[PDB]
Amino acid sequence: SLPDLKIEKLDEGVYVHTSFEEVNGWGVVPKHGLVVLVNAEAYLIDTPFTAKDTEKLVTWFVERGYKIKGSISSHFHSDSTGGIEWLNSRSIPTYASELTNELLKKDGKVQATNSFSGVNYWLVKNKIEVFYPGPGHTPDNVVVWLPERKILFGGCFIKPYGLGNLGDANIEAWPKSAKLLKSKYGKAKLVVPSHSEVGDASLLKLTLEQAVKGLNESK
Ligand SMILES: O=C(O)[C@H]1CS[C@@H]2CS[C@@H](CS)N12
Ligand SMILES: O=C(O)[C@H]1CS[C@@H]2CS[C@@H](CS)N12
Ligand SMILES: [Zn+2]
Ligand SMILES: [Zn+2]
Repeated sequence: SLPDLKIEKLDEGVYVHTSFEEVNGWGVVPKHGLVVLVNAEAYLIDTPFTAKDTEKLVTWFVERGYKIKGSISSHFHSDSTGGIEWLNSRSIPTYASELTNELLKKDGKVQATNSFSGVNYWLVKNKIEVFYPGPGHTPDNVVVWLPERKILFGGCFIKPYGLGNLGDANIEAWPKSAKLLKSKYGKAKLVVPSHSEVGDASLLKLTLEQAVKGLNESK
């Protein structure tokens, strides 16, 4: 059977949640997201694959005295949005970019209740920032920046050992978007990818290199 949901401290007021799903043609896929604590309030950065793991994640932090103020999804794939329907049914505010919500809608999936558009957005002013580097892994991928800890959640945009599933990717744009990502957050202390281990700012370098190499290889 599949591994249980994992919750691990990464830094002060910052936890990594890891959930697991069997995906056809991929085998068992790990997915990392974060839980960010601001005072006594918690923010989900990406939901687990399932409502079950989302519920478990929420209860773990609620049982420890944290109010769940919201979740934000970094792109539309279920690995980031799987728990939105369950969160909505609990009246926990869900966030996604306008484009992410359009893509959820187009696929007949439940949308987040709050949307944002533009290159930058503060989910929490001075604490949790959202940034759109451009198309890459998907047209809508965004990253999440924690300035106080210098932690960058790169999600499925960060792909140091190969680009992974290209079904919705924009291979033409990814090098440019990754370049933009590298400049803005080159000083990242920690970078958290969706499907591999936490690294440092070099993960931005490797992603850029992998993207460049993928576009060339496609020609
Ligand atoms: O709101 C929507 O876009 C569609 C897709 S998923 C969401 C909940 S059930 C369905 C209307 S019956 N509905
Ligand atoms: O993120 C990706 O590129 C691939 C690698 S593991 C998982 C299988 S399909 C896609 C959903 S985010 N994803
Ligand atoms: Zn994805
Ligand atoms: Zn992914």
